[PDB]
Amino acid sequence: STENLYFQSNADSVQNHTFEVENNTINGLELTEEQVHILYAMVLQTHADVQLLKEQQ
Amino acid sequence: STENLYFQSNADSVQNHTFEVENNTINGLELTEEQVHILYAMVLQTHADVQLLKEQQ
Amino acid sequence: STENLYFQSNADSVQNHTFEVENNTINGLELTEEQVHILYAMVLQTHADVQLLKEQQ
Amino acid sequence: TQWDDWVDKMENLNHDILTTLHTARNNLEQSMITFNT
Amino acid sequence: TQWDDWVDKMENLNHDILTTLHTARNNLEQSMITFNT
Amino acid sequence: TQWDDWVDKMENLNHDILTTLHTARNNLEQSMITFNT
Repeated sequence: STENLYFQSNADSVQNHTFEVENNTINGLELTEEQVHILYAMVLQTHADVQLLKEQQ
Repeated sequence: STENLYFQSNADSVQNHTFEVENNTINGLELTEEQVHILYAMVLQTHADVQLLKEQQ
Repeated sequence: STENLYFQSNADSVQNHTFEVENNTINGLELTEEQVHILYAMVLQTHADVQLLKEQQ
Repeated sequence: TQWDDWVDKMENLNHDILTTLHTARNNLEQSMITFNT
Repeated sequence: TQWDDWVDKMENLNHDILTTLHTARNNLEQSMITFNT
Repeated sequence: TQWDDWVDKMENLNHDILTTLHTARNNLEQSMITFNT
């Protein structure tokens, strides 16, 4: 059953790498979201500094 | 035809959840992009405030 | 073998469009990451400007 | 203010992305389990 | 200026992401329709 | 400082995303090659 067994193995391999691509992509999205949270924090902090400067003027 | 019918049902289920993962991931990307647009706006606005401050100095 | 050939063609088409969705999504992530790098640069530059302003006060 | 509205939009998007990633992962887990039936 | 170039890069990326998401969704819709043939 | 820690976190995430995209693409390339066997 070599041929069939091999091609079933390939089909399973394609499916599993697809699961892996999806996992990688969801993880990538999660990482960009973490960077966005940091940028958001930096931006809020800079805004507070700027507001103080505007008052001090 | 129970066995075969069941496993065809599973194959369809795997395919459909794959469509759903892809839909979720595209939607997630679209959401991060919306946050990026907001951050970009906040950053541009802060830059304008900072420029005025530099002139006022 | 028309029926079978057609449905094998459809199966291949589904698989290939899946590869394309994955490629599009990875590319999209890569693009958002590039925007994040730019925002990060803009934010760092604005912070430096703000720091100078705080010293000048 | 325009700044307050951006903030409110940002918070709502934080929540939508959290739910969206959770759904994506749950759908991925379902497909793997089904595939390994 | 460096700031103007960042702005120009940001605008071009906004456009590329729009096209990329549209293509992703179109490819997804094609695969679903084909699968449901 | 809080600012320095944000910077350090940002740098580490830049690296993780680079590796993650490289892995995603490598897995995609593997699945295509296997499928076209």
